[PDB]
Amino acid sequence: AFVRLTLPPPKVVDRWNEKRALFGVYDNIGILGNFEKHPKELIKGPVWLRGWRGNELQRCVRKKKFVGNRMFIEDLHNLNKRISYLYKHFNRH
Amino acid sequence: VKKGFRAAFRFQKELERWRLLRCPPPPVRRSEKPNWDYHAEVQAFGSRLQETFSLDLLKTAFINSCYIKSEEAKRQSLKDNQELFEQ
Amino acid sequence: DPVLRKCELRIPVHRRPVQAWVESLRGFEQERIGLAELHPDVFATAPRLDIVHQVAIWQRNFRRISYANTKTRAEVSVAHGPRGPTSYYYMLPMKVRALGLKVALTVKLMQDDLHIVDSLELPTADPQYLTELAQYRHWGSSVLLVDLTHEEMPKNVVAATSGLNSFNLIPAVGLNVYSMLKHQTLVLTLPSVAFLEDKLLWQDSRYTPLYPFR
Amino acid sequence: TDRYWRVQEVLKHAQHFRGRKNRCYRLAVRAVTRAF
Amino acid sequence: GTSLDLLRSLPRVSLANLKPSPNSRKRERRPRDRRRGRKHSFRHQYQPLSLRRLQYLIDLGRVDPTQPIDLTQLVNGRGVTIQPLKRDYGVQLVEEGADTFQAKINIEVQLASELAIAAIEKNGGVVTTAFYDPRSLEILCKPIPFFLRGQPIPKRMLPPESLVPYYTDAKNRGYLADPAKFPEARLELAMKFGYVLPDITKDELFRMLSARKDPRQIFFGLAPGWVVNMADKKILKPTDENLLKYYSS
Amino acid sequence: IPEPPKHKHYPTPSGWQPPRDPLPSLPYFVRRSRMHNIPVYKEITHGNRQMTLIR
Amino acid sequence: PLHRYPVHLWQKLRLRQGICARLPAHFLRSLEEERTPTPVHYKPHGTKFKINPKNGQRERVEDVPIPVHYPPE
Amino acid sequence: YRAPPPPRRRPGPHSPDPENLLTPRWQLTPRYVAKQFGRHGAISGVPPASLWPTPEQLRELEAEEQEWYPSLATMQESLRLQQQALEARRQAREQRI
RNA sequence: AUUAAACCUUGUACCUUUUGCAUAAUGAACUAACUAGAAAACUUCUAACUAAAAGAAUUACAGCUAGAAACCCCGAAACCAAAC
Repeated sequence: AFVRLTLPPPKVVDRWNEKRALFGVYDNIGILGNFEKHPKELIKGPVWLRGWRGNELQRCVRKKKFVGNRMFIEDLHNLNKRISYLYKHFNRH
Repeated sequence: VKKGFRAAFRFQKELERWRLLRCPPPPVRRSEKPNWDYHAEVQAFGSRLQETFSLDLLKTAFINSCYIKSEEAKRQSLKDNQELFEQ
Repeated sequence: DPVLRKCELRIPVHRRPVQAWVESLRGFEQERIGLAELHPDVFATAPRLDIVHQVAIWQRNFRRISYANTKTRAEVSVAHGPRGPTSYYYMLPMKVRALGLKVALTVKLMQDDLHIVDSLELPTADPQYLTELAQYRHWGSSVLLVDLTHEEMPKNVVAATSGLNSFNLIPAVGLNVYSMLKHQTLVLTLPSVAFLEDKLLWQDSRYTPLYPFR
Repeated sequence: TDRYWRVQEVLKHAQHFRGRKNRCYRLAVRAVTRAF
Repeated sequence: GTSLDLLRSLPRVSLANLKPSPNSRKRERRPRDRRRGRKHSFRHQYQPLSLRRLQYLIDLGRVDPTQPIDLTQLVNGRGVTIQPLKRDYGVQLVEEGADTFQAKINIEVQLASELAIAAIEKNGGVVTTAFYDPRSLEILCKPIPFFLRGQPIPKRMLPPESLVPYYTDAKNRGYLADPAKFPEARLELAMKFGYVLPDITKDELFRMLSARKDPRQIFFGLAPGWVVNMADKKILKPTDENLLKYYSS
Repeated sequence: IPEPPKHKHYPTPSGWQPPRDPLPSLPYFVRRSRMHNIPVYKEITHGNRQMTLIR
Repeated sequence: PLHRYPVHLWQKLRLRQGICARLPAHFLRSLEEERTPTPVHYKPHGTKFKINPKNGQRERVEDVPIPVHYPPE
Repeated sequence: YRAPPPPRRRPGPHSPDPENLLTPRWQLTPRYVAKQFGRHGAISGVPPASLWPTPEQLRELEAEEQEWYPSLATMQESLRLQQQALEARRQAREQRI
């Protein structure tokens, strides 16, 4: 193969920016907050996996139940077909 | 386009190696090139030979008529080695 | 009048108290105004840095969510490529997490990176004064300031700390191992030390929680 | 990203070969080992 | 502690210095190269408390000796682990620890051993058995949650006809037993061991030890059908006559 | 967990006795567990190796 | 994306906006109200609680209506 | 920089809007209303008198108690009948053997 | 090896497959990119705590909690539904 004849543009990274500098703050909310709020409550992301983790099949199944009423017909049918293939592999092989 | 800076840097070294082979640099004396100390080399030169040299006399022996002209020419813009040479 | 502090809880008889120099930020040369006592079971724990190592990994990887995805042959109009959003969240034992914070406190104190202060109040809000005082007291390039509660923190400190990238101010409840490791030196108020000790020392006993404390 | 250097490693030992062997990595590698 | 001396000398640690503990992570295999290239419910689930296990709780003061032994206090003291999902229905004792448990105190246990009853009575303790419904007992162990729900105190249930003979039996010392036989029964137990029977009435705290709640009454402190002002940390008593009829029903 | 109550006579009838006083001046100090018990645990590994551990 | 309101709520949103809102309240009430038809082919449970013979415990009861098809005729 | 204010859960009673479609049904049940009273008691504002069963509810409870839960007198009679049957069984076994 | 590119001397192309053998047999004009091992129920190991352990639902007469550790690709003749 042939490779670039020029260097990529230089990248400058600030390691003391607000995001990196303050990353993780309040991760001890439970111990330092009397455990009123569990650290799992601080997870931000898809609703079906906030405070929960599982394999892809479990994640997909949980996603379907959580937003199945809000899922598109095309998406719901496609998800069902994919789940069918996944179900046979995991539960029969 | 292949991503990454290490790979691009590596190719630059490859280009330099080809360039050096194609166009060798013109020769230059080590004196002009960096990391040269005449006094240290003379001391090392004498020690390596296991011989005692008079630093002032040895410098005069190394000094040449042509060298003086360049300094004088630069000066316009010191003892020769002839006496030692004859001996 | 030296400011003398003693541990509220009963220190073990076989363990002597730990002590440190109390400082104030009111003046450049107000380095020492009193001497305080620190509970050995908190500030003299064993140096188990692997727990600190584990806590750092847990802190970074419990929030990690990867959104990388690739389409398989059945989905094409990668055989083993990323498939949808993936989560890496996991929970370390509560006791271990408390111990990890305790270990970090000992490391800073034993390494002369922890500075106990009576209060964070500053004569002026100019960031220049804070940085210069850190230079005078040979503090690290990054200094972390901790107060008991966010609401009552002095106005003067907020302006200076907010405008300083390497000097960050956090509340007591926001203290974590990652910030302490990231910051060269730690500045702790006297009330914060008492606040931290209570929760850490409260961990004694189990009386397992039959239900979440929320 | 270093596959070129891997080919060069075989090539340096196969430069003196003759024919398509000296320029084909499939053939050059075999000859280099046999020579060693 | 020479280890501390090492810590003070060492320079400040950094984030990059962090290293996983030895043997913490095992190796993993990936196909990048040739290496992986190519190829009973009806029967009560009685949970026992040993006499030796009983003795240490008193010794450690985990349960107040002055207060009569109560199952809830044991739950508060974490003496035993009860799971409603396990659907534990009964409480009993372990025959072990008879000769290492020298103590006298009032106690109530769903099930008590006949031999154990005399031994504690020989020491001077008072022992009886009361029936708590498995659903009621689960509520009893966790009083705060049903207050949050808003449920009021219900009347304590009674055993099924299968277990009625046990509770009604005088020797079993159940609350369904005839009180008239207890004086005669207590003497008989004393003769069986032969120890001189110590009259409970002689005890200064006799009324406290001998106090017993009504069969309908779940809590000695709180009568059945009562309500609690959890917000005000007070107890609320219904004042409706129809509610009394409801409780009577 | 509350601290153990003072008893008139030690050892306790069950057998519990608080740490002896004065404590030994040996270089190594063994602290009691949070339950005020001796930190010795019998452990078996591989189903055949009996072990005891002091922590 | 995903629909914030499920599809079944689409009908409710339509009824709450446009000409549907302007419809007479009396007629709107008649459409909105739904009344269970009198049972004919199935018997509803008289009591709401029964004692299961196997466990001898009182349990809440539910009614299963028999499926009946009513043709347009 | 200064850290943002710590996250805090809102305390005190909160009443879901019944009309809102999104709100789940179970959050609008009387059990939820009873839950509000339990959390805050008088601060919730739920009248304590409502917590007790209604007269129509009371009648249903009374029927269930009589129908399924026997009294002590009924239990005692059943024991006597069982004892009599057992006594007859013992006599039958003795005469047969 | 050599003063010397060739001469003299030595040496039965490669992968796969057959027997651990090919003078069998398959596949390859060459260049560049793309192209095939994926899951934790239990165990060992690393640690927290200990008759207890786990931030609710689990197990327990040393157990219990956390972490790490795993199982490919391409290719039929077919079969069925709905259109054309």
